[PDB]
Amino acid sequence: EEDALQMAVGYFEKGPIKASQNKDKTLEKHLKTVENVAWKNGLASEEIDILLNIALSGKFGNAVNTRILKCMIPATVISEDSVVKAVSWLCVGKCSGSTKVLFYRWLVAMFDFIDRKEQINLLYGFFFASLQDDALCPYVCHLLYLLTKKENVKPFRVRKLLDLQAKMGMQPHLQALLSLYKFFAPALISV
Amino acid sequence: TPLQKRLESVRKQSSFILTPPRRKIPQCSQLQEDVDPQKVAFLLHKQWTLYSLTPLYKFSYSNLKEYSRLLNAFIVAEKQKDIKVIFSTLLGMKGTQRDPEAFLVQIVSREGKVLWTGWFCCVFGDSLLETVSEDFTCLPLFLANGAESNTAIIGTWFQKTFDCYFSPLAINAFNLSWMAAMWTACKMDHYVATTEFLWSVPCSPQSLDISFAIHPEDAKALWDSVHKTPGEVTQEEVDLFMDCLYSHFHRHFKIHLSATRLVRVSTSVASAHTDGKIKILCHKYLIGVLAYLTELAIFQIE
Repeated sequence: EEDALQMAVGYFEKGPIKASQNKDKTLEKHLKTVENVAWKNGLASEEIDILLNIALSGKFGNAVNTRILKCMIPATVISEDSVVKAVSWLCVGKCSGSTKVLFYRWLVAMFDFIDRKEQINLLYGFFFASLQDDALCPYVCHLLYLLTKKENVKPFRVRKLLDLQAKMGMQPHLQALLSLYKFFAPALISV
Repeated sequence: TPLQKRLESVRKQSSFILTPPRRKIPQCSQLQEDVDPQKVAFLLHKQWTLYSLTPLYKFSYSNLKEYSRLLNAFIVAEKQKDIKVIFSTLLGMKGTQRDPEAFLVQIVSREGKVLWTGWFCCVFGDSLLETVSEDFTCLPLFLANGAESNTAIIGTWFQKTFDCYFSPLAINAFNLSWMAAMWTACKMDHYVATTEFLWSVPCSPQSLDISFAIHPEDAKALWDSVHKTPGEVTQEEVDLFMDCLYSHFHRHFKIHLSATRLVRVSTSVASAHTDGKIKILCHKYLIGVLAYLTELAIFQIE
């Protein structure tokens, strides 16, 4: 039913909410009661990650109401983060700043469960360039702290982090990111 | 050969075979090869806080600029917790031709306001030279004049990047009296400062100090009274100079300076303390004053 219920939600996504005969919430609330028992299979978590945030109904309450309890049952797979890297795409839809904050909070919290952390590590710059956002910085910093490797410490990223520190204020998240980059190739020094 | 030799050196030093050394009188040292007159004269009348620095691992007197950059980016980093760092080899502050060339570390702040000017040297230090491997550039001496806050931070940077460690050199009253005796035994002329020996009586409630500040010529004619073997100074001669001080102080004040300890020996050659803030280097005998200081830093190292 969990897969079928989210295809039913997708059916609501192909049409306007006013034109729909049934509530968009109630089905997602039944899904939430399911999550209280079993949250999302790997394919199910992938699907509910990719569609519910791009452009469709995905209400900033309803999208977050899922994203709070949208975590994986087994783990998160490569295809989960792929099409939701097109949710960090940050445009006409943008998954607006409150759901974006919740998205990066989810990416930090469920970062312990990825089948291949190397693939996301190869997506380092995509999250690093989202660090310019003030609202996303306290969580993108944590994500990059869990995402970092030596291949992602290019000197332009070091000077971008220094520019962020100079433009913004002294922050424990930026301080943690800078101390970690100093732990790697020391193009910057900070204690 | 490379390590067991240091083992034998340590064993011999701890064995304490008779060590009243007939050290030669400090000889007037003509400024050898290329010693920068401005730089050397800048290092003379400046109070160096003595340190004993273990050999710098993987050190090279070719990579000066990149070490300067790494240390400058670390000094201003500790301010985060305006400043320039210029590593400068000195080219002539060495006793033997095989000694590692002395190099400076100066914290230069707009203009050349040298804040810290730390200084590493190895002069007549061939007792640690022949015990380190080729990767270690052994500089037993460390000479920092700036504030202790900057010294105890550049020391941490040096520990982190060279595995070299800074024990603060403390000249005991024995070595202090020794260097007091040989620095009045020099053939210097136009004595810069009075030969002062700052004593400190060991009182528990009070902290009285004494400054036996001889006229430098009167301390030379007094040394010639206790100088019999030429060229070399004996521990008997050093103790006789100190005992002539003792029996000329107790003759007046009836207090035993021998019951006290030296804390500073100001001399026209070089002033010297005990607590570490030791080397004022008035005269250009410094290749011998620093020779004693390195051979004393080697002792703390080994």
